Amino acid sequence: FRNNYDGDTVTFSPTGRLFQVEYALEAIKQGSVTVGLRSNTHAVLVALKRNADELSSYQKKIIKCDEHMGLSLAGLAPDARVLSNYLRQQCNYSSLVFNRKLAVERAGHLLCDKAQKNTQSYGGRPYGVGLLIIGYDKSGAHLLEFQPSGNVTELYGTAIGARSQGAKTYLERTLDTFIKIDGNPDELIKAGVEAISQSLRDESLTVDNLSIAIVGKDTPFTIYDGEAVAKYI
Amino acid sequence: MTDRYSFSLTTFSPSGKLGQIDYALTAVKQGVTSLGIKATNGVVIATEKKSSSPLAMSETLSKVSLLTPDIGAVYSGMGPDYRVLVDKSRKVAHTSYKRIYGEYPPTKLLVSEVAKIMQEATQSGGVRPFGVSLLIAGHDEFNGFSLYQVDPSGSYFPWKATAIGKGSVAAKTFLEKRWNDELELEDAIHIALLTLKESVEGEFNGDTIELAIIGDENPDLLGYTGIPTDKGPRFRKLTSQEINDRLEAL
Amino acid sequence: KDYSQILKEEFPKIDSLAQNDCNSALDQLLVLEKKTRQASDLASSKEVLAKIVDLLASRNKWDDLNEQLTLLSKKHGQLKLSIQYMIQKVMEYLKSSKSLDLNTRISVIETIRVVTENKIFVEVERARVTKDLVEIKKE
Amino acid sequence: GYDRHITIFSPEGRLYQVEYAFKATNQTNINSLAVRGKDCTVVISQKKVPDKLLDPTTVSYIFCISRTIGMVVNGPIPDARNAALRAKAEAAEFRYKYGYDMPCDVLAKRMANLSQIYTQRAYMRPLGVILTFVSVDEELGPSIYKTDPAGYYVGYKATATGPKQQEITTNLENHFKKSKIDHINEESWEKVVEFAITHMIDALGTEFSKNDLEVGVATKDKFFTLSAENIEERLVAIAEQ
Amino acid sequence: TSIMAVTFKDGVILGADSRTTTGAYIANRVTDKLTRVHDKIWCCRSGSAADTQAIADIVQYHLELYTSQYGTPSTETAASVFKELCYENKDNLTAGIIVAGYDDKNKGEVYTIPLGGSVHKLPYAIAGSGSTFIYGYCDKNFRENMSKEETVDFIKHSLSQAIKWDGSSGGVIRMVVLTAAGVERLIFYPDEYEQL
Amino acid sequence: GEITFDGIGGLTEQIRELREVIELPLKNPEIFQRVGIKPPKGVLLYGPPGTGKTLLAKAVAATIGANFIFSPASGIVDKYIGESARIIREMFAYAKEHEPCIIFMDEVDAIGGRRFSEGTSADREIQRTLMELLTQMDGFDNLGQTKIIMATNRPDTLDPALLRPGRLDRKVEIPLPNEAGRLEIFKIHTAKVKKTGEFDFEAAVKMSDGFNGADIRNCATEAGFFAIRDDRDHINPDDLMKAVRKVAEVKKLEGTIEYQKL
Amino acid sequence: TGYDLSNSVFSPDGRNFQVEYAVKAVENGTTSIGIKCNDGVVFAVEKLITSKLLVPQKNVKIQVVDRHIGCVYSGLIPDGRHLVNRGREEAASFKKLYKTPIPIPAFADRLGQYVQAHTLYNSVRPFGVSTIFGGVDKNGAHLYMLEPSGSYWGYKGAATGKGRQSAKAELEKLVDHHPEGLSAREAVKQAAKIIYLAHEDNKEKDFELEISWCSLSETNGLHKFVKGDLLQEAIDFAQKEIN
Amino acid sequence: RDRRERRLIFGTIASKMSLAPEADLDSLIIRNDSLSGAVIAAIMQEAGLRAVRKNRYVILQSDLEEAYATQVKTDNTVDKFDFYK
Repeated sequence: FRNNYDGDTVTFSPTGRLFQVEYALEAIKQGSVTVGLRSNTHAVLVALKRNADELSSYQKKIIKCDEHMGLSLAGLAPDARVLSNYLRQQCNYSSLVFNRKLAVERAGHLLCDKAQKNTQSYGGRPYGVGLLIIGYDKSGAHLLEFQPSGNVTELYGTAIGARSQGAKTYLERTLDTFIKIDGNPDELIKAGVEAISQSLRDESLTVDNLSIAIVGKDTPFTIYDGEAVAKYI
Repeated sequence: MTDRYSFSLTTFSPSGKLGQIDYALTAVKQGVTSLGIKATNGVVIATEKKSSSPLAMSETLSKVSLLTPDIGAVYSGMGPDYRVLVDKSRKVAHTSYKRIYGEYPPTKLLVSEVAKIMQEATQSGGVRPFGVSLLIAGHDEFNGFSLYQVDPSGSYFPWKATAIGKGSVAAKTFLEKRWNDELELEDAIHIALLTLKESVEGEFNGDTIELAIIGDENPDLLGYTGIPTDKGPRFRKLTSQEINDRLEAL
Repeated sequence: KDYSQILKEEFPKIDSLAQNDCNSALDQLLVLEKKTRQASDLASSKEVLAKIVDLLASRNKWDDLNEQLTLLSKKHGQLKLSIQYMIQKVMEYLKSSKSLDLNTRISVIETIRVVTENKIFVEVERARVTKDLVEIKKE
Repeated sequence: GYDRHITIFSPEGRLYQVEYAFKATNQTNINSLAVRGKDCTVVISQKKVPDKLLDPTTVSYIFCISRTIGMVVNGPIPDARNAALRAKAEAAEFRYKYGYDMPCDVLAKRMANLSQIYTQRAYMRPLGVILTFVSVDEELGPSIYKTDPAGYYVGYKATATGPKQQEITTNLENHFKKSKIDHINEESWEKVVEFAITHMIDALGTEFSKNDLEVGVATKDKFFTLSAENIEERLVAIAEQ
Repeated sequence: TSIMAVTFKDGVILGADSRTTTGAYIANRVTDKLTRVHDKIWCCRSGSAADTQAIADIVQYHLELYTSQYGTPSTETAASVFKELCYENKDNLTAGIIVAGYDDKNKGEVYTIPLGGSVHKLPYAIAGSGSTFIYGYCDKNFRENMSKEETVDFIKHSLSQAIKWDGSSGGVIRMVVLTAAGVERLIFYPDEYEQL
Repeated sequence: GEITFDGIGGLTEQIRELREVIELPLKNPEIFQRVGIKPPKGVLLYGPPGTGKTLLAKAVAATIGANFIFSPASGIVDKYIGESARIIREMFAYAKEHEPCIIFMDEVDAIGGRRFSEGTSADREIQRTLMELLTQMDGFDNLGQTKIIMATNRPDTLDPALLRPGRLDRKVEIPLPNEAGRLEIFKIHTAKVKKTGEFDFEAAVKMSDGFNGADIRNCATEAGFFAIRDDRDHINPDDLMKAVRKVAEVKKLEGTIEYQKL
Repeated sequence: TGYDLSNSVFSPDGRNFQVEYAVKAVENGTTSIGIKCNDGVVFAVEKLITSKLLVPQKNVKIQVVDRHIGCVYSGLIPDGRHLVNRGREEAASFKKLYKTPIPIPAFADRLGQYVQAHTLYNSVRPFGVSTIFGGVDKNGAHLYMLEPSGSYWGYKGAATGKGRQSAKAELEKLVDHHPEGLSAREAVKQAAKIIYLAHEDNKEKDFELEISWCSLSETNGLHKFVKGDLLQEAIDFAQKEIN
Repeated sequence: RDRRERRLIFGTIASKMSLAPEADLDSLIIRNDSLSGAVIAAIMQEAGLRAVRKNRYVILQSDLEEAYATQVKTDNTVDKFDFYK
C-alpha cells in the first residue's frame, strides 16, 4: 500500500495495526544474520560479516557500547550510530551519577522510548535496526532482543537476519544443552557456529565472516577476529 | 514545531485577486445588514441585533463595543472574530499610543493599526483571514467627523454614507437618493432607522435594533468633572427604550 | 429477596394490631422496594397489597381507605393494573353492601385519580366503573 | 473533497469544519436543562447509565470550575476534561491578577477566544464540545452563558442541548410567556430545583429516577451538587401535588 | 511583629497582633497580617510584609487549582507550597510565615516555616520579634489537648507580655477559631488583656 | 407460512410501526380519511445485514394473507426494447383488478443511481426503468391504496428523487436490537430445536457484544457441532455459550453502519 | 473517505477514523483485566510465549507508579511504555511540590490532558493503547482505565484487549457473588481463572500468568507482585476450575 | 422559498386537515426554511400518522412539532448554519 493510508507513521490502518511496523522488519531480513545465546555464566554472539568482493573489507557487525556490554547491528547503518552513541552516553551518565554500570534490563526500557519518537512525531526515519544487547552484572548474564517496533524481550538465545527461522530451530534442540553448561565457554562457542550454519546457504565458511564475542564473570567483553576465531572454525 | 508547507499562502484565484477575500465578502454579503452615516454635526451608526433562539437575551450580545469614546464601531461580519480583533486592537492601540502619548488614540492612526491586524492573519500562514467588515466612526479635532470602512481584505476607505449586509446593494442606492451632504445628525438618524428597517421588517422595535451616535462631549458620561478643559466622552450609546421614542415620532 | 419479604409482611397481619396495620404497611414499603418494583420483583402489589384493601374493607369508614388508595398511585407505583385490580375489589364489597355505601361508590370515582385523570395506557377500568355510575343516576 | 479538510475558507465562503464540530456534540445524546431563577440557578443534566461494571457516581457532565462557578458540557467527555482544566486554570489566575470573584460573562469570553484560537491554528483542532457556564453573579444575579465551540457566546433563559432540545425549548418558551418573567417564583431555592424536574419530565415524556439524572445547584457564595439521597428527596415532594 | 498558634482538643487558634512597624515609625495600627488561602487552612505572616504578602498571594491560587483538580488540601499539602517558593528565593525573600490548617481526622496541625524554609510539626509555635521574649513563657504553661477557654487565655497571656516587652508588637489581639463549627473571628482591646 | 410476527420479535418497537401504515389502511381506511391525511404509498425497510429484513416480507405476508408481488431487482433488468419500463407499468396495472394488496421490491441497488455516462454498457434500458418508477408515484392515476415495500442494503444507493417526500413517505430503519430485543430471539431459534431445560437466558447477549449483535441464527448452527463430538442429541448449555463466542471471529466483514441513518 | 488520510480530522460521524482504529488496535494485543476490591485493587495481565526459548517470568508488563500505584496496559507495548514513563515524571513532580503522593482520581487528570493533546496536534500521533491503573490512596480503593481517546471513569472492574468482553461475563458475576464485593486475596484466585477462560480461542499460542495487587489490610498500601506460595495457590485453583 | 409564500401552502392544506385553532403552527412558520411542495405535503400527513398511535383524531399541538422533526431531516442545521455570517 504505497501512500494513501499507512504511508506516514502517524496514519493508522483500518485494522488498527500500522503496516510501517511490519515493513520495518523486512530491513532486518535484508541485512546480515546474527545469532546469539547466553547461559548462567557467559554469553556468546555470532555475527556474520559479508562484503562486496574479495577486496572489500568485511564490515564488523559488533559494536562495543561498554566494557561489560556488547551489541550487534543487523539493520541500517545510520540508525544504529545514533543509538550506539546514545547508549554510550547512558553508560557514562549512569557511572557519573549513579556510579553503577548501565543495566541490560534498564537499557532496553530507555531504548524502547527512542524508537517511538520518530513514529510519535512527524518526519524522520523510525528505528528498524535489529539489536541484541548482552552484558554481565550482579544479576547474571542477560540477552535482550530489540524488535523494530521497539519492544524488548529477553530470551536464552535468538537470531536476526535472513531466514532466521533456521537458527531459532537449532536452539530448540539445544534448549536443554547450553543452559546446563556452566563455566565451559568452549561448548557455548561451538553452539553458535552450528546454529548459524543451518540458516545460511553455505556461501563462505572462512574465519573472516563469523565474529564471536564473549563476556562473563572472568573474561570481559572481547571482540575476537582472525586467528582468534580460527580455533573452532 | 513546523510541519512541511503548513504556512502555505499559495491559494490564489485565476483572476489574480486573493481567493480568501472573495469568500470573505461572500459570507458578509449574506449576513445581517448594518449601515452608517457621517453627517455635518454628528455621525450615526445602526444595526439589527441577532434573534436566533427566542429565549436569548439581547443585553448579552452587543454589536457595538467601545475602544475609547471618541470613536464608535459596528460590524456585520464574523461575530467571534470581532471579540478577538477588539482585544488585539486595544492592546496595539494602548502599547503603540497610550503607553507613549497616554491620551485618546486618533482615528487615522487607529484605523491603520486595525488594518494591520487583518493583514497579519493573511500574511502569517495557516491562519484564516478575519471575515469581519468594520465601520469605524469617530470625531477628532483635526479631520473633524470621519467615517471609515475597513474591509476584510485589509484596506480602509472613507465613506459619507455606507451600508454592509444583505441589503447593502439596495441600501447603497437608498443612501444616495434619501441622504445628502446638507443633512445634519438629526436628519441622518431618521434615515438610519428607515434604511435599516427595509432590510428585515419582521420586528422594527428597539429590542432588535442597536443604535449609537457620536455627539458633542457629555460631562455626565465621564463620571467626573474636576477640569473644565478635559472633554467628555463623545460616544454615547442609546438605550433601546429611547430608540422606541424616536420610532413613534418617525 | 422474595420469600423472605412475604414472611415479614404477614407478621403484622393476623389481628392487625388494632388500627396500627396502616403503620405496619406503608412503613414497610418505604424500607423495602428500594430493590424490587422492576418487573416481576413485586412481593407486595397484586398480592400482599391487594389483601390490605380486603383487611380494611367492612371494618372502618371508606373515607380513610379512599385517601390511602390515592396515595398509593399518587407517589410512584409501578403499574396501575394492580391498582385497578383492587378497584374491582372495592366495588365488590360496596355492591354487596349498598345501604349507606350507595354514595360511597360515587366518592371512589371522584377521589381516586386513576378513574378521573390519566395514569397508564389502559383506561378500560375507567369505563367499567362509569357504567356503574350511570346506573346510580338512573335510580 | 480537499475543501472540507482545509482550515481556510471554502468555495462557499463558509467553513465546513465549524459545522463538523457539532457532529460530536450529539454522540452522548444528553439533554441538559438549566434555568435562571431569582436568587439561585438550577442546572439539570442527563446522566447516562452504563452496565454494572462502571461507577455512576464518577460519571458526571457537571464540574466545579471555582467558587459559585459551574460548567455543564454536552459533547465528547474526553474533550470536556481537557476544556475543564483550561477554565479552572483561568479562574485561579484571574484572582491573582485582580482579587475578586470571576464573573460568568467574562469566563465565557476567555474560553470562547481560546477555543477560537484553535480555529485559526492549522495544527490544534477546535474543541468539539459545548461550554455552558452557570453561576450566581454579584451584580447581575443568576446568569447562564452557553459558549459555542467556535467561540460564540450568548445568554439564554433556559438552555437546551441534544436531539430533544426542541421539546425542552418549546415547552419552556410558553411557560415564560404566561408569567412574562424570566425568573421563577418561590425565592427559596429548595422548590426551584423541583420546578425544573417537572417541566423536564413533561417535555421529554419520560420520568427519570435519581440514577438517570444529575442536578447541579448554584447558590450565593456556595456551589455544590446534590447527592443520590438529595435528588431522590426532590422526587418525593414532586410526587405529592 | 508577633504571631503564634496553639492546638487544642477541638482545634487550633492562630493568634496575631494588629501592629506593623517600619523602622521607628508605626505605619498603620489596624493592619491585619492574617491571609486566607483556604477555608480550613490559615497562615500567620511575620517579618518583611512585602515578602509575605507576595508569597501569600502566589500560594492563594495554588490551592484553588489543587482543590478543583486534585482534591481538598490538608495542612501538610499547603505548608509544602510555601516551602518551595522560599527555597529558591530564600536570599530574595524573608518569610517567617507559620502554616497551620484544620483537619477533621487529624484535628489541628501547626507547621512553622523559618527563614530557612523548612517544615516541621509542633503542637505550639511562635514567630516574630515579640515571640523570643515570651519564648520561655509559652513552653512552661503549655498543656496537651486543652479546652477552648484555656486556649484563649494562653494566647492572650502570651501576647500580652510580647506587647509590653517588645515595642514593635501591639494593638488589638485578633484570633481565628478553627473547629468543626467553622471559622470564628475574635478581637481583644488593650483595655482588657493589659489589665490581666 | 413459517415465520410470524412472534418470530420477528425483538423488533416490536419497529414492528408496531409497520402495522399502523400497512395493516390499518388495508383494513379500516376511514381512519386516515377522517383526519384528511393520504394513506402512505411506499415503505422503506433498511438496516445492517443479518437483522431479518428478508424475513420481514414473509412475516407480514403470513398475517394479512392478501396478494403479494415479489419483484427482484436483477430479474426484471432482462434486456429488451421497451420491456424494462413496461414491467413496472404491469404491477401498477394489475393492482386495480387484483385489488391493491401489497407490492414488494427485493434488494434494489441498481436503478437508484445517477449513472454518469461512461458509455453505460447497454444499461440505458435501466434508465427508463427509473423514469417509470418516478413518474408512477406522481401520475394522475388513483394510488395510495397499494403499498410499495422496497428493501435494500443501504439507502443512499436509491434515487434521491425517491427518498424525498412525494414518492416514498416512509423510512423505517431496522437497527441493532437493544439488550431486551435480542432476548426474545434466542427463544425463537431454540423453540423447535431440541434443547435442555437449562438453556441460557440473558447471558447469550452479554457474550457477543459489538461483534455481531444482529444475526443470532449463526449461533444455533454452530451449537450443533459441539454436541456431535460429545455424542449427545441435546445441546449442552455450556456449548451454547461456546457457539456464541465462536461467532466473534466468524464475520470479520467490518460493515459498521453509522452512515445509513438518513 | 478522505478523513482518515490526515491526522486529527473531524468526520461526519463525530469521531476520527484513526481514533476509532486506535480502539481496534487494543484487541490485537494481550488481554489484561483488573478487579476493584473494598480496601484495594487487583491486577492480572497476560504475557504471550513466543517460543520455548522464552525465559519464564522475567519481562513484566506490570508497571508500578511510585510505590502506591500499579500501571498496566494492552495493545502496542512500546506505545504504552512511553505513557508510563510520562506518568513517572508527573507522579514525582507532584510529590516534590506538594509533598504528598498523587491521588488516583487525579492521576488520570494529568495523563488525560497529556493523551488528549496527542489527538489534537497534526504532527503528533494519537495513542492507540488502553491503560489500566489503580492502587490505594488517601481516599481508598480506586480503579480507572485510560482509553486511547483520553477518557476515564470509575470502574468496579477492568477489562481490555481481545478477551475484554469474555472477562466482563466473569467480572459481572462478582457483583452477584457478594453485595459488598470480594476480598483482596479472594480476588487473586478469581482474576487468575479469567485468564484461562479468555485464552480458549488463543490456544494457538502459550501464555504466562502475572498477577499484582495492592491492599491496605496486607501491605498497608504498597504495591507488591505475587510470588511464592501465593502464586502457586492461585494457579492450582484456576487449574481445577477449567477441568 | 421565503417565509411569506409558505403560508399559502400550509394554510391551504390545513383546510383538508382536522386541527384546533389553538395549534402552534403560527410558530413553526418561522422555523420552516428551504422546503418544497412535496416536502410540506408529507409534513401534514405525518401529523395524522402519529395521531393514530396516540389514539387521537383531531390534530393537537403534540402531533405537530413531533411529526415535523421526521420529514424535515436533510442536513443538521439547514438554517443559516451556526453564525459566521
